[PDB]
Amino acid sequence: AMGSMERASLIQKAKLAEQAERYEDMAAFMKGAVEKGEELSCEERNLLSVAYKNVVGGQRAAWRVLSSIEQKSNKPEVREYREKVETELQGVCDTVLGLLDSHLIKEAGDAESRVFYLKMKGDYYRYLAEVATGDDKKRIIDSARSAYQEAMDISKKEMPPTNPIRLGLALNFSVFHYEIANSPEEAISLAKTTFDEAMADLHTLSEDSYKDSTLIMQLLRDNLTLWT
Amino acid sequence: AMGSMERASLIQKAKLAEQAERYEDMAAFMKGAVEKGEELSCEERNLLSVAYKNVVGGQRAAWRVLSSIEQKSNKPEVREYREKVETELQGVCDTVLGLLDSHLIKEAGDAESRVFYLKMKGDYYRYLAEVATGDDKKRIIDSARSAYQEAMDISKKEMPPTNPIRLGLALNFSVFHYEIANSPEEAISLAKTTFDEAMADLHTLSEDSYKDSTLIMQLLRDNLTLWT
Amino acid sequence: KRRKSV
Amino acid sequence: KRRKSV
Ligand SMILES: COC[C@H]1CC[C@@H]2/C1=C\[C@@]1(C)CCC(C(C)C)=C1[C@@H](O[C@H]1O[C@H](CO)[C@@H](O)[C@H](O)[C@H]1O)[C@H](O)[C@@H]2C
Ligand SMILES: COC[C@H]1CC[C@@H]2/C1=C\[C@@]1(C)CCC(C(C)C)=C1[C@@H](O[C@H]1O[C@H](CO)[C@@H](O)[C@H](O)[C@H]1O)[C@H](O)[C@@H]2C
Ligand SMILES: [Mg+2]
Ligand SMILES: [Mg+2]
Ligand SMILES: [Mg+2]
Ligand SMILES: [Mg+2]
Repeated sequence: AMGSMERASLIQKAKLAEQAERYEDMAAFMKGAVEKGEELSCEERNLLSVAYKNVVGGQRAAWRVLSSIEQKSNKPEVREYREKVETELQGVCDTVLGLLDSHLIKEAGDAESRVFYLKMKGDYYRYLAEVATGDDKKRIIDSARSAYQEAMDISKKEMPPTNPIRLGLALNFSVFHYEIANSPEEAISLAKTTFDEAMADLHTLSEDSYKDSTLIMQLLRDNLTLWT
Repeated sequence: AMGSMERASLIQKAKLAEQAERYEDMAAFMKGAVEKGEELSCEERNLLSVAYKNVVGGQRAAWRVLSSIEQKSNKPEVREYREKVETELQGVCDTVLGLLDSHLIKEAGDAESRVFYLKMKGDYYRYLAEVATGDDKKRIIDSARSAYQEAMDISKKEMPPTNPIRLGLALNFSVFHYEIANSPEEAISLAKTTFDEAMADLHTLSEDSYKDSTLIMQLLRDNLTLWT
Repeated sequence: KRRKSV
Repeated sequence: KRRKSV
């Protein structure tokens, strides 16, 4: 319902919604900006990703609380309510995946845009896989893997090992291996190799760039500590 | 849209939504329970009040951030977006006020139910007054005052001075005096008198009751410290 | 800080 | 704690 607002107004409203911690509004403003059909800049892709990550982050946190309550329960109310939250999270992931496929990814020719969108595609199938039980849990898992793999192949060819999007991609792909694909050894090897290749490239960075790479390096280290 | 669910299921879902911090869902479940037409118990009135207090608490926090941004700005985007949030907060306060007037208050014969609902009526007009600028800012303010006054008159006749609902009522009515009615002296006198009359009644309490009264007494003390 | 309400 | 993602 954002078709009558100017693209620049939608972006400015998304920034306002972020300051106000109104993330559903932020995501709706960013959806409307994407649907204007023009490619996003670096700053605009960041806004889109923050808005939906926060929205789905809330749904996933609630789904885990209800799932946990439900597990202990084995009336219909917790299962029904977990299902309602689950449907809503599924619709958010479908919305994000539809934006990526119509037509953010097809138009993304630079490495930083294409890898960014492919990471998001892997993330949103991974959220679908967190809740999936059907005939299509396996195809959802493999859609996540294939998006993250394509992103990894491009990033290793086109971006330095310290690039924050390449780092975040590997962090999440390693989480996918660990808790979705049940491949903890692959999760560990990916996080160790990523960390080590970034350490050896820190010397090339300005003080600003050094700070954004080391921040996600620390999350790689946190997971390695947790898992080993 | 909750007309087909059992009253008991709505209440149970409101409790689940609370655990999951899904307060808009919690408020919608509680609205549907109230619309069943039966009086609420003590625990159910608490659920209703927590759900809407959290929902409006989020809208008011966002409205203050946007209002503050807008003030600094004196394009149309911040004013328009503050207006959108303002309309949404107004609709929530109207929804709560409609529940109270159709027909929670009319059916509330016990002091603890009637004072509880009258406090909520005062609170939700006070939220409307926080944003009001029109021909009817003054009537909204006086609707808040009149609800809180009726609640105070009943509580002083029917409830001990340590009763948590009487304490919370006075805490909020004193905030109303201070920042809505521009009567800081009345705000201070009300908070001091309330605090002092509760101190002198603590001796009558069990350890459990003593803990819930002293908690809101501390907020009375916090405001007196801030204001003096 | 911010005054308290409840 | 909970593993990190970003
Ligand atoms: C699709 O996957 C997007 C994520 C891949 C890694 C990471 C991803 C997302 C976000 C936007 C959110 C968290 C961070 C930082 C704080 C880790 C960033 C971003 O950070 C940029 O944007 C945020 C502005 O919101 C700022 O706080 C940073 O200063 C800025 O460098 C960073 O450069 C890359 C893009
Ligand atoms: C209409 O104005 C309702 C408020 C008037 C004072 C206060 C009001 C609201 C709430 C429900 C939320 C904060 C508190 C406590 C923690 C201060 C209470 C409640 O507290 C009750 O309910 C909450 C369960 O959620 C528990 O944490 C307490 O243990 C319980 O005593 C207390 O007895 C009265 C009803
Ligand atoms: Mg235009
Ligand atoms: Mg292009
Ligand atoms: Mg029934
Ligand atoms: Mg009655």
